[PDB]
Amino acid sequence: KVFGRCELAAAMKRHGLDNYRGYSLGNWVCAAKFESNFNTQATNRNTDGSTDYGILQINSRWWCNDGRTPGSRNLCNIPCSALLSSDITASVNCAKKIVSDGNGMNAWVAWRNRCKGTDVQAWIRGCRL
Ligand SMILES: [Cl-]
Ligand code: NA
Repeated sequence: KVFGRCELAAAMKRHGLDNYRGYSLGNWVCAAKFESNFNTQATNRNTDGSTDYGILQINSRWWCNDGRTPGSRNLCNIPCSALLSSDITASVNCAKKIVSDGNGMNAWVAWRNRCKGTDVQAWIRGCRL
């Protein structure tokens, strides 16, 4: 599923992301835009052999099991394919674990490089929330 900007904002808000660990909704929408272009089916392979999955590009090195990343952990306790669903519940629940691990949203490279320190409220402007 390819989300619309406001459709995703509303989905994330419903799932408890707004101001989660101090990160306003705009941060999450901005991260999703630049990680996956709002596409739940996005995958990208990393140099180390791990793969990033879904709307928030969650890494199989630490967070999910894809059966092909030797010596990796499965901290969210889910198959990586679950992160590709049109239902974002699994991705959000896992993101909550990631953002709580001490490094905040810096875990997401595109958030650090393209959202951090910008006017992120612009990403939810106009939306009915
Ligand atoms: Cl933080
Ligand atoms: Na893994």
